[PDB]
Amino acid sequence: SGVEGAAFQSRLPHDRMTSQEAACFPDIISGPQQTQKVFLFIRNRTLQLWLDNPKIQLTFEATLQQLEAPYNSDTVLVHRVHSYLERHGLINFGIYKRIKPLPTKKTGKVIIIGSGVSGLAAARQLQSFGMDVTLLEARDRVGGRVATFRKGNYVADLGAMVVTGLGGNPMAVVSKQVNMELAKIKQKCPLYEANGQAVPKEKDEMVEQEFNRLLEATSYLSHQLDFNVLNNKPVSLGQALEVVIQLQEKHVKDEQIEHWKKIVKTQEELKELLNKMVNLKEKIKELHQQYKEADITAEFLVKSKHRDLTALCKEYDELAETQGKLEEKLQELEANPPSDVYLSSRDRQILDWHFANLEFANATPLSTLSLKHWDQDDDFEFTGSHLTVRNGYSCVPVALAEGLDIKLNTAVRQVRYTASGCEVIAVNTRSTSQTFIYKCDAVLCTLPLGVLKQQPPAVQFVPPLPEWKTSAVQRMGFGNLNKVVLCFDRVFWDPSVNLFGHVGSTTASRGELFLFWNLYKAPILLALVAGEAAGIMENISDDVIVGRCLAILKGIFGSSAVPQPKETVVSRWRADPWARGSYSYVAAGSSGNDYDLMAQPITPGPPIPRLFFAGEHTIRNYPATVHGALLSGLREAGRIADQFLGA
Ligand SMILES: [C]C1=C([C])[C]=C2C(=[C]1)N([C][C]([O])[C]([O])[C]([O])[C]OP([O])(=O)OP([O])(=O)O[C][C]1O[C](N3[C]=NC4=C3N=[C]N=C4[N])[C]([O])[C]1[O])C1=NC(=O)[N]C(=O)C1=N2[C]([C][C]=O)C1=C(O[C]C2=C(F)N=[C][C]=[C]2)C(F)=[C]C(F)=[C]1
Repeated sequence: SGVEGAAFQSRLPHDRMTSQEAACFPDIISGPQQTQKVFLFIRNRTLQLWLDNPKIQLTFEATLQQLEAPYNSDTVLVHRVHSYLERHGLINFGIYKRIKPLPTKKTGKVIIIGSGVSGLAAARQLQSFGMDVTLLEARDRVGGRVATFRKGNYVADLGAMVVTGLGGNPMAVVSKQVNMELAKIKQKCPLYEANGQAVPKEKDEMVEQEFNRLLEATSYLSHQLDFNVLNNKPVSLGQALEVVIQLQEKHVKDEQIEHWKKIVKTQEELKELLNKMVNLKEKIKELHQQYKEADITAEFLVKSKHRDLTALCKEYDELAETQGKLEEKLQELEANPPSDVYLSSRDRQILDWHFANLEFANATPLSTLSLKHWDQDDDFEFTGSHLTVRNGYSCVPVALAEGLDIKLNTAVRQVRYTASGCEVIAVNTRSTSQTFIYKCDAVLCTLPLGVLKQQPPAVQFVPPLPEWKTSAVQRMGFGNLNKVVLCFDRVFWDPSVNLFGHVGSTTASRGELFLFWNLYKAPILLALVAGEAAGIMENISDDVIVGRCLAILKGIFGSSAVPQPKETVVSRWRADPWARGSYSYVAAGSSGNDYDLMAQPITPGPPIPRLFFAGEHTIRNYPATVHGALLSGLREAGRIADQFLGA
C-alpha cells in the first residue's frame, strides 16, 4: 500500500510506534488506542507527502493542507508529528528548495570536522535548524570516502560507488533530489583461472555451493554451538573457516580409508578362496586319478567314485560362483573411489576466490572478523536491486555542499572541549605555517575511525578521550580495499557482463586483482585489491600494478586484443592520511555495541555534552556505508538540536 509504503521507506513499522516515538509521545502510548491509530496515520501520510516529492521542503502548513478529513482537523497533533519527523531528519533532509528561507539570526556555533557524507548531512540539517555551521575539511575537495575521478570522457569512483537496495534506503531520496544516474548490476560473473582459462560452469557451481555450505557451518558453530572463545581468545571467521575445512578433509580421508579397507578385505577373501580352490583342484586331481583304476565291488566302485568326483566338482563350480560374485564386487570397488582430496589444487584456488570476494565485502582479512558478530547488521539490508552511480557518486556530496560554510585544505590538529565551549585548531595544508582557531559551542567529529586509530595521533583531544571511547576505538576494525582504474580507447571485454573474476594462484595473495568491473558507457575497468593484498599493494607503483592488470587481461582475451590504457588511477586508501583505511569492520573481540559507544557524545565533568560523533563507524545497523554515514549525520543533527534548541 501507499502510506504503508512510506513507513517502510522510512525504515519504520507502518503499524506500531517505535520506542523513540513512545518517548516523545507518552500521552499517545498511555491514551486510548483510537488516538494511537490516528497518530500513526498522520506519521505515515506525512512521510508519503515528503517522499512523493522530496525536491521541495514539506512544511507544516502544506502537510495540514494535504491531509484529508478528519485528519486535517487535529492541528496540534499534526504539528507535533511534523516537528518530530523534521527534527529527526525523516523529512526535509538532503538537498531541497527551502520554502521558509534560512533564519537570519543563528543559534549556537557548531564546528563539523570533515566534509564527507556524514559531515555534509549534519551540516545541512543544522543549517536548516538555524545554527551557525562551519566545516573544516583537510582535503581539497568534499566527499571524503566518496571520491570520483574525471578526465576526458572517463568518470570512475575510487571510493564508494554502489547504492544497495532502494527500498528503505535514504539514498533513494537523495538520488531523486540530486539526479544520480543509477544503473542496476547484472549478476553474471565469469571466473578465469590464473592461466586465463575460463572456469567451467560445473566447477564454478560446485565450489560456490561448497562455499555457501562452509560459511553456513561457521554460523552454526557460532550461533548454535557457542564456539566463540577458544584458549581465552575470541574466534575469528578465518579461524572457523580453517576448522570446517579441516573437518571436510578429515571426512574425505575417512571415506577413503573405509574404501581401502573394503578393497583389502576383498583381496584377502580372494587370496584365501584361490588357495582353497587350488587345494580342491588338487583333491579332484586325486579322485579323478582313482577313477581310472576302475567284478561287483567294481561296478559299485565306479558308481561311488562318480558320486564322489561329481560331488567335489559341484563344490568347485559353486566356489567359482562365489569367485565371480567377489571379483565382481572388487571390480566396481576399484572403479568407484570416493574423492581422493576435498579440494583439488584448482578447486582450492577457486574457493580462495570466493574468500577474497568476502574480504572485499568486509575490507579486511577473514582472520580478523569477529566470528560471532561480523554480520550482525544483516537483518537491516534494503530491498531491491543494487545500483552504481553512472554519473559519479561525487554528485551526491557536491550537491550537499551547496551553500555551506566549508573551509577546505583545513586540517584539524587539536580539539579542545570544556564545560564552557570548544576550540578547534587547524593548519593550512598548502602552508602548514598558517594556523586557525575556531571557537564554538559544539564539535561534531566525523573523522574516520582510521584517523582516530592513528598513533601517534593526527588529531589531539583536550582533555583526552575517556577510556570507554578510546578502547572502543582500539577494539574496532578498520579495513582496506583498493581499486585500479583502467581507461581504454576500445572495449575488448564482454559488454554484457558487469563482473568477471581472476582466480589467484595462492591463498595468501588470493585478493590481488581478483575482480574486474565493467559498469560504464565508456571503456572502463576497475580491478579490486582485497584482503592481505590491499595494504601490501599500496607499496607498488602505478605502472607496475597496471602491468599486472594488463597481463591478467591479456591472459583472458589475448595479447593483441588488449591495447595500452589511455588513463589509469590507483587508490591507496590505507596510506591516505585522511582515511588511513577504507571503512570499519567488526573485529574479533568487538561487537555492534562498540558502534553504539562510538556514537556516544562526551560531556566534560561536573554539565552538558560538547563533543559529538558521526561517521559510518558510529551507526550500529548500517556501518561501512554511505547511507549509514548519512543517517549518522542526521542522527547527530537531531541530538545536537535537541540539546541546543530544546526537545
Ligand atoms: C573507501 C571505500 C571504498 C574504496 C569503497 C566503498 C566504501 C569505502 N564505502 C564506504 C562509504 O564510503 C563510507 O561508509 C562513507 O564514505 C563514510 O563517510 P564519512 O563517515 O563522512 O567519512 P568520510 O567520507 O571519510 O569523511 C570524513 C572526512 O574527514 C576528513 N578529514 C580527515 N582527516 C581530517 C579531516 N578533516 C579535517 N582534519 C583532519 N585531520 C576526510 O578528508 C573526510 O572528508 C562504500 N559505501 C557504500 O555505501 N557504498 C559503496 O559502494 C562503498 N564502497 C564499497 C566497499 C565494500 O565492498 C561497498 C560496495 O562495493 C562496491 C564496489 C566498489 F566500491 N568498487 C567496485 C565494485 C563495487 C558495496 F557493493 C556495498 C557496500 F556497502 C560498500
